[PDB]
Amino acid sequence: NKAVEMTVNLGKLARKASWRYKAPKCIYYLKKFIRSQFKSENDILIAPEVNKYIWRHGIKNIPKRMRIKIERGPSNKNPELNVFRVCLVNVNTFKGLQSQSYT
Amino acid sequence: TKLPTIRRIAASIFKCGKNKIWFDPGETPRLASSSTRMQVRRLIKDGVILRKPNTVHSRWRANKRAEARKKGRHMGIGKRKGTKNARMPEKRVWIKKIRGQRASLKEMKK
Amino acid sequence: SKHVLEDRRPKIRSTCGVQVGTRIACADNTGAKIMQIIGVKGVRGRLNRLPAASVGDVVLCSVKKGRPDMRKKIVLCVVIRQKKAWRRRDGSHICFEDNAAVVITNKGDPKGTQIAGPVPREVADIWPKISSNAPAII
Amino acid sequence: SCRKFEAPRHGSLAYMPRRRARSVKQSIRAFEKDNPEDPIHLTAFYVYKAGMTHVVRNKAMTIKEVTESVTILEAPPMVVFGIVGYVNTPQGLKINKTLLSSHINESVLRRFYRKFYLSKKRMFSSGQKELDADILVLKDSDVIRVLAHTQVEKIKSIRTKKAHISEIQVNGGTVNDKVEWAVSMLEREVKISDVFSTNEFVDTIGVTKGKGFQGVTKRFGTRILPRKTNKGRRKVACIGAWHPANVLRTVPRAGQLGFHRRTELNKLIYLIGNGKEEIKTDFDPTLKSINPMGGFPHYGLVNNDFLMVKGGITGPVKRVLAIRKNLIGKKNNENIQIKFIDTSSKIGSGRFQTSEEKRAFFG
Amino acid sequence: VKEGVCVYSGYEVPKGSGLIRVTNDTRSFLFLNKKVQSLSNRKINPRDVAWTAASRAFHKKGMKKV
RNA sequence: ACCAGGGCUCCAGGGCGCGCACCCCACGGCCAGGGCCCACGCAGGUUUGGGAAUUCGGCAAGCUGGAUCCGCAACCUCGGGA
RNA sequence: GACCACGACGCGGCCGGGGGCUGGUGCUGUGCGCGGCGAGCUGCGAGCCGCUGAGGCUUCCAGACCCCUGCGGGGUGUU
Ligand SMILES: [Mg+2]
Ligand SMILES: [Mg+2]
Ligand SMILES: [Mg+2]
Ligand SMILES: [Mg+2]
Ligand SMILES: [Mg+2]
Ligand SMILES: [Mg+2]
Ligand SMILES: [Mg+2]
Ligand SMILES: [Mg+2]
Ligand SMILES: [Mg+2]
Ligand SMILES: [Mg+2]
Repeated sequence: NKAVEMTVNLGKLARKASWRYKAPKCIYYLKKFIRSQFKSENDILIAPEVNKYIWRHGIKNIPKRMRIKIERGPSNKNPELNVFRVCLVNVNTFKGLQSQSYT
Repeated sequence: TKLPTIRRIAASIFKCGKNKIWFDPGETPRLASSSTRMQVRRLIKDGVILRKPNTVHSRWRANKRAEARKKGRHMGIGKRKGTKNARMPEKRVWIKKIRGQRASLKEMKK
Repeated sequence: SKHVLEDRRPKIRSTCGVQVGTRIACADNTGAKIMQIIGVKGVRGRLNRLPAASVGDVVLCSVKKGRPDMRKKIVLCVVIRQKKAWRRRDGSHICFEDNAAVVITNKGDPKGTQIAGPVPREVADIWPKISSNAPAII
Repeated sequence: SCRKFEAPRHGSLAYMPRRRARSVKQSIRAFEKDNPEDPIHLTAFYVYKAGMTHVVRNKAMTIKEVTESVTILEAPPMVVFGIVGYVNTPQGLKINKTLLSSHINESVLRRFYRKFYLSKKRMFSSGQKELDADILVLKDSDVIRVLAHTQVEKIKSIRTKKAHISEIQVNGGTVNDKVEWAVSMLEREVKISDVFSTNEFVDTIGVTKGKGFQGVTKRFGTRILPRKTNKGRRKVACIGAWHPANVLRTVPRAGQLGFHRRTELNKLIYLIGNGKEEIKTDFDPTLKSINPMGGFPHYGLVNNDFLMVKGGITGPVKRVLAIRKNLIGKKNNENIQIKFIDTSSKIGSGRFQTSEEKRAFFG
Repeated sequence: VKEGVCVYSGYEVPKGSGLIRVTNDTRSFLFLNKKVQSLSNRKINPRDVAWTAASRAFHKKGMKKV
């Protein structure tokens, strides 16, 4: 049960999104990115602070980078099944930040 | 079924719009049990139901533009879209002129 | 056929900037000021394609304004300048400020005795008699 | 009745039906005419498209400086690992004998598998007592071709270890000496400089850039209908007469454009060099790689032997490309003297030739 | 082998790039690209455009000497 | 028909501006699949050079555009034209 | 992804990949912030200057750096 803290480029994840709907498709491409990164089919719980960060400048002007933190854990609904919780990491700059993992 | 009923009850109590009403998200089973205005007033008193403030429409930029216009800042040729008579009525100028001259002429006569 | 060019010259392939219908300046002192292109000498013709010319190409023109003995007359001229930038043979690109042509005779000699404005090396290579009447060759 | 104004046909019927190519690697459909008084030499090679630049060369006629687009085909040496012999049959050519080497490596047997990672690699488990019997029947052949594969891992920008196998005709004299050369060259690399040389014309065989399903205006260059046109302007309007009561195959219809096999003739080799060594010309005294600043766009850097070919080459970069000698005997009378090679950045429009030239500009 | 120096930016123009605009005064000006040409058509002084060599010479941030 | 239609009357706060025009905000009220975007569309931008050669025809598109100051012809029913 | 409407096609599936980050290469044109000029006005002040060819961006290229990371199902041949 690690906790991966990493920078995602929401520009690069949503290049194939429409400019008109960059924000909701960014949620789609992020959850598709988490599943390909950790090869799993557990649900991704996007924290509302993450979703508020993406829609910060409306639907077209998504921020380029975004530091997140992924917590594998059991589901509060059903503890039989694990789940991903993407939580937002507030950072002042992205220059030089390395992706890390810890428990 | 139940919580939009409370929202218009709390709106008629507050005399505001239903969209200006915030329910406590932790307190929905107490909200779903209450059904009378006496109970919804108790939820307002307990703070479960709040009236949100109105959305900010500040007049800072309008007042900053107004006092700048009083100095004459945005009064140039390129900032006029109505005619001279539309922007300042030629009749209103004459009436202000001739009534001032008529008043002081009488005040000389007295 | 009414306006023959008795000795036809080589053409230099470049981006054709003028066409039939292009109003061009007249650079020499023949008394013509603005001419409109009637046809281009040598053009085989394709379906729906307007015949287009580049610098050094022989062009038929009706003098749209100028001296009264010169106006409303079909004339032979050679395109000497072009607003469209064209790639030279060395691969650089050169653009002139206007579209200009110079009235020539049927033997290929210029009618005017001087040319206002410059000509490029393309007009100098094909028409040494034309570029002699110009001030500078660029 | 007759059409009012005549015009040429839109697009060649020589390339219709415009279908997709069956493969990405194209086999040589025709090698040059084998001359027995010629020395023994290979006739084709398989290269990979890296990118384009332009060179500057002196075009003697007085000397006039001209610049010309070239393209750079990275050519790691090809390993000859088999021989194929042919006989002239009244039905055509027939496989006389196929002789493989005892060694077939992981690159070239990646080609024989669809999913290699899940494979057990048991192809070509394969005796050397039958070599002399297989060489002897191979000496009875009429046409000798070697089986050569490319070394795709040497490029490393193309994420492909799976090799491209092809037959290359051994042209020279006395079929005895053809296979004696060919058994000498088994499991040996053949350089691009051994096959071709500079200022000689070659034919390039490749597959074009795929464009997908395209309409008739891109596929054939038919005229866009006027602005008033209901039901669409990028069409052919009349697709046929009443009689014959079918549509002819000569009518431009919408379909697949690109990813077609193309053979382009008389592509002149300007330079044969290596991607590691730095080129210097007589007129430009700077040692620089053939790789431009920032690498070749969508390719990378050339680290193997490269082929500089005048003009454009069929297909996108990183695609395999067959190159053969021309089937007619066409030599270049001109001698190409390359004055300058533009190694400026093709990302954007770079103005520096080297990164040292950029670092000197900014301090 | 370069084309020359740009008349506006002062940059070195590679061979094959640039445009030689001739202005009917028998004067030829070599411009580097279309960005430079658009500034020159708008009659913008190259000292106003901060990245050109004319402005860095004007602001004296261009260099240090030997 | 939970139909982009039609159907009498009343009530619009702030900014811009001549304007209860447009546009933005407030009040009040709202938000009804997924993925990928080939061709051809429908709707909308931009197209070097040429500039009506297109076409039955400048259709469509484009140019002009508010205001201030200046200047304003033939003609005319003397008012206009403007 | 070099192919592609969908199929198909091309590469690869831990000797692997993806993403970060750094460098390269470009584009834009000198960021926010702090501190000197600034027409004048009785401290305000558009703009300018310096730090700052800065900052933003880079979908292309490189990496010897950081992090993550699975191995399920279907079918058919041979003996
Ligand atoms: Mg009045
Ligand atoms: Mg026609
Ligand atoms: Mg119609
Ligand atoms: Mg490029
Ligand atoms: Mg209002
Ligand atoms: Mg145009
Ligand atoms: Mg017309
Ligand atoms: Mg017509
Ligand atoms: Mg007409
Ligand atoms: Mg109209």
